[PDB]
Amino acid sequence: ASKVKQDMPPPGGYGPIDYKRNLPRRGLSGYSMFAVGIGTLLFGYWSMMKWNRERRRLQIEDFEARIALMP
Amino acid sequence: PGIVELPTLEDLKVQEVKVSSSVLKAAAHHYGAQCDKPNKEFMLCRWEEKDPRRCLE
Repeated sequence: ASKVKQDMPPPGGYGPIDYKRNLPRRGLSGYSMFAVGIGTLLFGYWSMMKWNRERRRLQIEDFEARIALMP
Repeated sequence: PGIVELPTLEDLKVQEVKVSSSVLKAAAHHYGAQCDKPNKEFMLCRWEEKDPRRCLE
């Protein structure tokens, strides 16, 4: 003869439940990304310039060794 | 059309330089600096005569 016991919601109420779309912005601006890309390209160009000039000098040296040995 | 003149096998003998390619490459710059005159004489003979039988000496 005890009290009625049934599955029921708790005293007061259940906590609020989220349902709305949540997609944060989470990114840099286009200007920053373009600037970083162009800077990387320029740095690579200058490094390649130095290395290619050094390689040209090395090729000239090897060709001169061949010229010395040819006769 | 005529016979081809060839040097005898005795005329083609000489003391041989028998070092490998790496030794020659290592010494090439100084060799071209030091032995320039006979090499240039031989190359001039070779490019003017157009015949290897005329530049043996």
